Amino acid sequence: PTHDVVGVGFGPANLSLAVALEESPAALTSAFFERRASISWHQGMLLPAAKMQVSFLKDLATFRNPASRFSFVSFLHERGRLVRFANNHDFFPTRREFHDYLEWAESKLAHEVSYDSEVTAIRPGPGRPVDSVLVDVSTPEATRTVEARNIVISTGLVPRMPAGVQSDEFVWHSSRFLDHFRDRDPRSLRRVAVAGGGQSAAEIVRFLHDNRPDTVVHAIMPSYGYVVADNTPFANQIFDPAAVDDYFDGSKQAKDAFWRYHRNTNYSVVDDEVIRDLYRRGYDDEVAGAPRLNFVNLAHVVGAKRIADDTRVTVYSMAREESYDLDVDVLVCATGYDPMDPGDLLGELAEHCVQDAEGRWQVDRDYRMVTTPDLRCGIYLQGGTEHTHGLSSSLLSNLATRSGEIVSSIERRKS
Amino acid sequence: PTHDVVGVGFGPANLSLAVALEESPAALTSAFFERRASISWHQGMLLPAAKMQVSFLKDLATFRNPASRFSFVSFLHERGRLVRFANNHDFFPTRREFHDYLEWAESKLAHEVSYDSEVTAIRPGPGRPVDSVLVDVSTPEATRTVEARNIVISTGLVPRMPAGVQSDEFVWHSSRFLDHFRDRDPRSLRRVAVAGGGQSAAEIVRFLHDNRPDTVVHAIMPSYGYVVADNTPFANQIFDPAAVDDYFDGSKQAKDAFWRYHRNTNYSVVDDEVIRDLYRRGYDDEVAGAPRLNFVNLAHVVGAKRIADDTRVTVYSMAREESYDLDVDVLVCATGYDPMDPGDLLGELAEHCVQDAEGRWQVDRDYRMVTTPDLRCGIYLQGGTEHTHGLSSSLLSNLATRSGEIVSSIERRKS
Amino acid sequence: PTHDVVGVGFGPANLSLAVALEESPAALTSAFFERRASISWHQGMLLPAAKMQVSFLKDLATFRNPASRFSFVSFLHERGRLVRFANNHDFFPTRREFHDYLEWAESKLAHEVSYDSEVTAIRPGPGRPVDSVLVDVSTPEATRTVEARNIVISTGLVPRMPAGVQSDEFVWHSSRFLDHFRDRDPRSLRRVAVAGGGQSAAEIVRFLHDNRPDTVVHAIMPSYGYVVADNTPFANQIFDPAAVDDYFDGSKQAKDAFWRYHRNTNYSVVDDEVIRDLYRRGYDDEVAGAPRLNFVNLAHVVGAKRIADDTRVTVYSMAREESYDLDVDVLVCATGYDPMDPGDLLGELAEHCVQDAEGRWQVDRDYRMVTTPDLRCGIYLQGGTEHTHGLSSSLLSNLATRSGEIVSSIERRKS
Amino acid sequence: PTHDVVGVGFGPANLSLAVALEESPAALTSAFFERRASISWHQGMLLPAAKMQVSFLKDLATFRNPASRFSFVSFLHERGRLVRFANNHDFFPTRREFHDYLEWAESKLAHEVSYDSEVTAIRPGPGRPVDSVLVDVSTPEATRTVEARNIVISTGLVPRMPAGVQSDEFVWHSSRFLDHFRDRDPRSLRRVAVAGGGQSAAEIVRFLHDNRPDTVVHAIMPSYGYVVADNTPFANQIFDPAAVDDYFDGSKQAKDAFWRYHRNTNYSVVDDEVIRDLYRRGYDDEVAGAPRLNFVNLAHVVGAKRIADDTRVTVYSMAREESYDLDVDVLVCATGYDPMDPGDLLGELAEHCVQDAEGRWQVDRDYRMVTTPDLRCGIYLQGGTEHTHGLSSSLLSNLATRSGEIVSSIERRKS
Ligand SMILES: Cc1cc2nc3c(=O)[nH]c(=O)nc-3n(C[C@H](O)[C@H](O)[C@H](O)COP(=O)(O)OP(=O)(O)OC[C@H]3O[C@@H](n4cnc5c(N)ncnc54)[C@H](O)[C@@H]3O)c2cc1C
Ligand SMILES: Cc1cc2nc3c(=O)[nH]c(=O)nc-3n(C[C@H](O)[C@H](O)[C@H](O)COP(=O)(O)OP(=O)(O)OC[C@H]3O[C@@H](n4cnc5c(N)ncnc54)[C@H](O)[C@@H]3O)c2cc1C
Ligand SMILES: Cc1cc2nc3c(=O)[nH]c(=O)nc-3n(C[C@H](O)[C@H](O)[C@H](O)COP(=O)(O)OP(=O)(O)OC[C@H]3O[C@@H](n4cnc5c(N)ncnc54)[C@H](O)[C@@H]3O)c2cc1C
Ligand SMILES: Cc1cc2nc3c(=O)[nH]c(=O)nc-3n(C[C@H](O)[C@H](O)[C@H](O)COP(=O)(O)OP(=O)(O)OC[C@H]3O[C@@H](n4cnc5c(N)ncnc54)[C@H](O)[C@@H]3O)c2cc1C
Ligand SMILES: NC(=O)c1ccc[n+]([C@@H]2O[C@H](COP(=O)([O-])OP(=O)(O)OC[C@H]3O[C@@H](n4cnc5c(N)ncnc54)[C@H](OP(=O)(O)O)[C@@H]3O)[C@@H](O)[C@H]2O)c1
Ligand SMILES: NC(=O)c1ccc[n+]([C@@H]2O[C@H](COP(=O)([O-])OP(=O)(O)OC[C@H]3O[C@@H](n4cnc5c(N)ncnc54)[C@H](OP(=O)(O)O)[C@@H]3O)[C@@H](O)[C@H]2O)c1
Ligand SMILES: NC(=O)c1ccc[n+]([C@@H]2O[C@H](COP(=O)([O-])OP(=O)(O)OC[C@H]3O[C@@H](n4cnc5c(N)ncnc54)[C@H](OP(=O)(O)O)[C@@H]3O)[C@@H](O)[C@H]2O)c1
Ligand SMILES: NCCC[C@H](N)C(=O)O
Ligand SMILES: NCCC[C@H](N)C(=O)O
Ligand SMILES: NCCC[C@H](N)C(=O)O
Ligand SMILES: [K+]
Ligand SMILES: [K+]
Ligand SMILES: [K+]
Ligand SMILES: [K+]
Ligand SMILES: [K+]
Repeated sequence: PTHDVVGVGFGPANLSLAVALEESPAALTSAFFERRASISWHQGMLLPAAKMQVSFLKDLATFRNPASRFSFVSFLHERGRLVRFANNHDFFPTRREFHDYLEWAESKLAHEVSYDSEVTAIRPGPGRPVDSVLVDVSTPEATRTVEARNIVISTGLVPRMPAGVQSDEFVWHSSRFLDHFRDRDPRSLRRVAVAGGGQSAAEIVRFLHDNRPDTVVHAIMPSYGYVVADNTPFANQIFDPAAVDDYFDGSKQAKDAFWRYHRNTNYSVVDDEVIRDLYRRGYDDEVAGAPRLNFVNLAHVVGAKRIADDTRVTVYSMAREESYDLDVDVLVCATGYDPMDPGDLLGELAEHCVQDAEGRWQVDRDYRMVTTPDLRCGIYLQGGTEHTHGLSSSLLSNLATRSGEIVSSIERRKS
Repeated sequence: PTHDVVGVGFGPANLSLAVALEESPAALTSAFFERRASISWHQGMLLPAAKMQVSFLKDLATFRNPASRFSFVSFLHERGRLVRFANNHDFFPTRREFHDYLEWAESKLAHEVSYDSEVTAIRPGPGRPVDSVLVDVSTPEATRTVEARNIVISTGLVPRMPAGVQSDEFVWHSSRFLDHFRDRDPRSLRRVAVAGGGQSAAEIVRFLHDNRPDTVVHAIMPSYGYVVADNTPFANQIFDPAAVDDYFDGSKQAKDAFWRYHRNTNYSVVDDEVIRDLYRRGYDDEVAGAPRLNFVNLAHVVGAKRIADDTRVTVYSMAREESYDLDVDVLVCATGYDPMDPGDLLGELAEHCVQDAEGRWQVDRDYRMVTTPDLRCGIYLQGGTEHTHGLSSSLLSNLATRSGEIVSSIERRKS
Repeated sequence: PTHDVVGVGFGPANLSLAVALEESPAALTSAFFERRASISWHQGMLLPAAKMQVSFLKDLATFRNPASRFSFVSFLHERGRLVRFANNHDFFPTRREFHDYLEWAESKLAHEVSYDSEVTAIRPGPGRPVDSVLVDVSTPEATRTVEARNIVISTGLVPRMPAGVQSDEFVWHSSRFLDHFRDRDPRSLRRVAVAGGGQSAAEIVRFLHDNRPDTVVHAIMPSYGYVVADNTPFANQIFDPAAVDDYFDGSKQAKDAFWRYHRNTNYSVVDDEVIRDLYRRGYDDEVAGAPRLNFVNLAHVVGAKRIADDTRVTVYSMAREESYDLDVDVLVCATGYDPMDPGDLLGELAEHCVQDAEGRWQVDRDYRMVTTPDLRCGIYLQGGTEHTHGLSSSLLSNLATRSGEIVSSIERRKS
Repeated sequence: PTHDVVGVGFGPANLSLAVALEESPAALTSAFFERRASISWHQGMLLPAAKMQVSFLKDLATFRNPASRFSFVSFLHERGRLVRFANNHDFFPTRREFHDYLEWAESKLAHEVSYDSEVTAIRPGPGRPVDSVLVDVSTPEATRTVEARNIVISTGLVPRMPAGVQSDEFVWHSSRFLDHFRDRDPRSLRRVAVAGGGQSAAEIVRFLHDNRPDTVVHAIMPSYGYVVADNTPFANQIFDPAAVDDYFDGSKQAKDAFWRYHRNTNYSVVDDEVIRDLYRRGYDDEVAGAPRLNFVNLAHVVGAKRIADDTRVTVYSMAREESYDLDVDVLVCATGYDPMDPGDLLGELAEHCVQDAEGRWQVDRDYRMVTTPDLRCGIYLQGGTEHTHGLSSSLLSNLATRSGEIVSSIERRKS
């Protein structure tokens, strides 16, 4: 039984693909594989106050189909919270509510997702040229292999730690903050260091300050202070569907300009409200004569070691150009993520995937990896296209349009 | 040919009724009659800057049907402005754009509206009890009569002038501001008085200030300054669909409380941004040494007379408790509207319509006038239900839910 | 030793009087008497998040003297927080910081305030006509009497409870919220009812929600939802120094208009941010499936009784027009305050004080009570002048100007 | 008659110096020379809507002296606009009001400034080592020379045009926008090109759009859209007085970090409100079917030439990577400014001034140029210190503190 398309990973990207497949008139067969037990959308960072960084109109389908049964508005309506939400006049739902949206959409979905199923490899199907791929799926019980004419790889970002620092029972990446935090005695985290100047670092510091009144926090970051995230309307147009074409069709020189001028829309920046909330907290503590938030600016974390009952963090100060040690209970590294890379999974298919001058995968406008003739099945990327398609590639900004374009591409090449 | 339902008037209310009819599985026959040549939604007040006072989610259908082809989101999508609109992150469209939305929806509607068709009267059909009404329609060419089992009256508000003051060549109600203003030669309106402290008055004064740099404006209002319109989320719940039930089922005492505490959500109040903009304008003029906006507070316009080349406005000052004269070119009365009243159109049928203690029409929860057993046909009101259904009755707030309720009521009764 | 002026009470009002006295070139002798041990500015309501409802520019002196050593800006500067405060770009300090400002100003003040000194009575001095008053002061040790030519009464508002409800171990007025709350055991206040729809009620509910995750709160209020406080710039002009003259010189008709149109600036209304924060809290709880905030609208608390371990609150529902019982641990009445009334402390002198038609004290523009020729000494009111001077009379809005006018009046009479 | 200090230029910087001199107890003699007829603070850009980019608390003196007679608050008070301003609740005055503030402060100043006086050169005084400088001043009538022990150079920024584009009758730098614009027949500027993505470009485009309804505007800028200016509170701390020490004492590596992370606080960025206003304007025009604003993004102006009645602008597109011609009536270059450089004026004295590795002037913490022992007189820079003192050097952010430090330095060295 050969599938038209197999989806690796079931995050918002492949979920929107599933929605696009269902809404398409095209009769396409599909299977989706998620390693986790259920949809799990950055749950390590599902902090109490956390807000979406994208408007509710940017959901699973709305920009492609303005009357989708899978829209956020449909969700609110079924949950009897549309009127309430509307009264709030805020475009940004909580991360918690959006997670419920994802689960709700997955349930409404006709197709049944295969959970606890880790794709361990993708191998060429029989033939030359290769017209199908073999997908190795490892469940808790057995292992199996499915065959598909197309694959869509959407396995998400991979946590990035600072150069000389390894995850530990006392050094956590921000992606696994709540995982470790919940398991911990309250009075076993009175001193916490958080490295980074982005949204994650800011949200964790805010949470720590608000969670206990005694916790002392050291926010270590290279900038002189948090930099604001730009989502003013003109700059925000880089997230437009049409901006994908501008980026894709533009010269390397234009592509560079996107990053040079608009990196501050997405990376190493913090939402206005979070910055201001942190600043008020610091101010009020000063008034009260009880400072707890220590902003260690113009600085990098360069090492961490466990010494008795302390986590010894080595901090490099750019101002003085020297290192020193900071003793805390826990070091949280909110130091970001590296992009999705299909290379690992593609194993030997990769040989046939054409690279560019930089060493990156060549991808067509329709998100399909460029291959030699020796390979003829479709390999589509949702994620890992920051160099070809631009800043929206790993975001929720353009799920609706990308998923639709991929389905169309698949229908057209089967067509 | 007897219609299930005839609609009198084609504003947003009956338009949403038409949409509800089309979306309903029920096979109901209908006809709609609008006097004007086309949809005309307060065009006299379609000022350059004017913004909706209602969220875009409160459109023709969305609260009833979250995936309607007639939703504002569908409209934006079709116009290729959805992405642009989203980037703006504002829930409130311009009045200009909403007008286009109405026209767009009317065009998409399968049914064909009858324009240039004034309903002059509604008369009882043959038989006793009366099972149908006869609707007299006057076109430019002929006159005709149509028969219906139900009618829905949605003829809108009626302009209310100050007591001693009549519309004239130099005394305009705000509802006809642009009608008169465009027909004037600029420079013949160097001195304008605007009476009122509500959104209309504020918008007109702002427009006048911005339109020409030399115009002198007298803003005459009873309050000490503009009062802000409350749309904070808890108070804004009075506009909820469910609030209709709370108001309807509540005692007169409760009904009174709605008005006592929340009149400032809708009447005699001004949007925050408009107030702030007016204040900045006045402040900068002061800095420049060229004041043009004169706020005449704690005051009422009590008369107007034409004397040579001057419109003489008589102003009563509450502070000094005395009247005085103000000479201007034009007096604009932004003094509000009276509610829709179905009594004139009803004529003979009114005898079978039951009134309450206060002499107002009794209306059922489903917007159907209460009648004696002599009348079996349905008379539904969209508008004129402020005393039975509450503050949303004449607003865009609840079009989707009311229209659906009426269609359901008609379907239910159809035997 | 006869003083030019004695001040009864040492809150912000008399504090600004002290400042005006020190800054005045006039050589006036004074004494101030405060019952409490130190300045105590609504400490029972000094909640963690609480923010001033007045701009920092409205401090002890700034509107009168733009370069006062007692300005809030001077305070910030001495506390090394001016730059930090400026970076925040918020006109509204915390109540906590403002309290600190008051104490700071009191210290910087040359004059020494007499604390733990309750003024028990004011009696006429010797002679006829009366040229001085005798002020009876009760300290913890002894009692004494001082003599003064003028007296300024600024004893503050008096807590108002609902009719038929008395303060008790389990029924608290909002003014004494923190007093009682700090003194209970956190696990003993799992169910709290808060009566009222104003700033106090809102702030207490917010605090309760944020303080513990399990507390269940019933917010009982007559309106359908919190009403927003108006401080938009035109309406806000009722707090202007000049507005005092408009109100004072205006007819009763005009005075009524101030209250009719602008009560929503000050009474029974809540700050925008607090309303929105409460609404987000309620929304997120619903998403989480753990509702804790119960808004009991269109309702009054009419009785409270202790029954075993429950405080049984009798609630009247306007909608149903019937009472019912609500069992909680504690009832907090955030039901407001009655104005300052000099009558009680005046005793014998009150006969020579002239009343108006409505039975309230007549007061001159300079805040001096109108007396018969029998009294020649000056009795000045800071507070209790809402009927003569308007809504700013009991607020921080106009401390600088009023205090200056009183000092001037005293200097002028002496002369 | 040898002066303690001579000030070259009379902008806000030297004005704050004059204020610091007057407020200082030190008896220092001074003279100030301004080439313009009066204070002239970027008048070519005094557009109708233009707002200050700095809080009113950052004025001539307030951060140094919180009760200065020259504070903005003192100014508002004198102008009888303090209460009005406070009601507005906006920290940012208009540029127009701030200009009045500067004139007001100059008038209040005891010292009298010499206008129409261009400093053409600074020469060494007699003796070795040099203990004084000779300042050559050229008035309209005569020329003269004054002698001083110290000199403060504050001659402001110098306009920077795009490479290969010269100012002309139809090519204007933004700094001279209103100069040219007022001298032009309104019907002669139908087509305008504005080059740049910063505050100036944005302000000019908004002005053009608002000034005439038919003007077509081409906004040519290298970014994909306007980038927002960061003034959120943590990043804004780079403008703090204390931040000057952090920057000054910090290593080159730290200095670089300031620019790398926080250049978006000051250069090539636009105020939030201006961006959103522009976006609304563009949106409404699209709704109306009359687009007038053309955003030419990812592009540079590389040439301009007059050809008949067309100003021919050559535009380089980074995307397509090709230059094309754009025909307009006028080209406005809002392409920024180069820093103040004392080199030109110093002439012979530069021989005793020390340069750093990069060839820039070495400056001490107290704004005094580093010299050899051959020169003993003080040369102070207000401006041109972006490399030693940081981003605030050419801004209004730190006038009060810098001016005070310079006066102190001078007093200390005369001692
Ligand atoms: C806290 C936070 C941090 C973020 N960091 C960044 C950032 O640094 N840069 C940026 O541009 N955006 C970032 N985002 C955006 C983030 O990428 C999206 O929001 C979203 O999850 C992307 O959707 P996705 O479906 O592509 O990937 P994901 O949601 O991450 O989903 C991938 C799914 O695939 C599964 N999976 C992986 N491998 C396999 C396998 N072999 N077999 C089966 N299943 C597999 C995973 O378990 C996961 O469920 C962040 C958002 C959050 C909230
Ligand atoms: C400037 C302005 C002022 C407003 N004033 C108020 C106010 O004071 N209070 C309030 O609560 N809301 C007010 N509104 C809201 C307003 O009611 C709605 O926005 C909207 O018009 C209501 O929809 P409707 O369809 O019920 O009435 P409508 O939009 O008014 O239209 C009714 C239609 O029926 C037609 N008609 C009338 N008589 C006949 C007839 N005999 N035969 C055939 N056709 C007929 C009319 O031509 C009209 O097109 C105002 C809105 C604006 C923009
Ligand atoms: C929580 C809260 C609630 C408020 N409620 C209202 C309201 O309902 N309406 C309104 O308009 N404004 C209200 N305000 C404003 C309030 O009145 C002021 O902010 C402020 O306290 C006014 O100044 P006073 O100096 O007039 O103050 P009062 O501060 O309250 O201070 C008077 C002082 O006199 C002392 N005193 C009293 N009697 C004697 C005596 N016999 N002998 C010696 N000392 C005595 C008292 O101990 C007190 O310290 C409220 C503010 C807050 C923070
Ligand atoms: C529209 C605009 C653009 C701006 N551009 C920038 C920018 O690009 N980067 C940035 O960081 N900040 C910029 N600013 C800030 C601007 O520098 C300050 O607000 C302010 O003018 C600086 O104060 P100043 O007195 O140091 O210089 P100026 O205000 O410019 O004053 C210098 C004075 O010296 C006079 N002068 C010059 N030479 C002589 C001479 N030989 N003899 C006598 N007098 C002389 C000048 O005519 C002038 O009056 C800008 C502000 C505005 C409003
Ligand atoms: N509520 C939400 O939806 C939510 C929550 C979190 C994140 N996100 C999104 O996810 C994306 C990533 O955000 P992120 O905050 O997780 O990561 P991020 O934006 O990449 O930021 C990483 C930060 O760590 C810094 N850093 C790197 N190495 C360091 C070291 N050795 N010591 C100290 N600091 C170091 C980086 O500095 P440099 O700039 O010098 O590299 C940067 O400030 C963003 O687009 C964000 O908006 C969304
Ligand atoms: N952080 C601060 O600076 C701060 C904090 C608190 C207060 N304040 C100020 O102090 C002033 C007073 O505010 P306030 O909140 O304390 O009082 P209000 O006087 O403003 O509050 C009274 C409220 O309780 C209601 N109420 C009265 N009797 C009731 C009953 N039997 N049952 C249920 N509800 C009842 C009132 O309803 P009705 O309107 O129908 O009578 C009203 O909603 C305001 O100016 C306020 O801004 C400032
Ligand atoms: N209301 C006010 O007080 C006010 C008004 C205006 C300005 N200011 C202040 O003055 C400072 C400077 O503002 P500014 O806008 O005058 O200058 P600016 O910030 O230096 O901006 C100059 C802009 O022109 C661009 N550019 C340079 N060459 C170009 C070319 N050949 N073609 C097209 N674009 C070109 C620059 O691009 P690149 O990014 O690639 O360099 C940059 O976007 C700011 O700090 C600002 O806030 C204040
Ligand atoms: N970090 C996510 C930013 C999302 C982007 N501003 C958007 O609106 O699409
Ligand atoms: N005057 C219009 C009021 C609209 C109302 N706040 C609503 O959101 O429905
Ligand atoms: N471009 C001027 C920036 C001013 C800066 N935000 C400050 O507060 O000093
Ligand atoms: K139908
Ligand atoms: K004195
Ligand atoms: K003292
Ligand atoms: K003292
Ligand atoms: K001096």
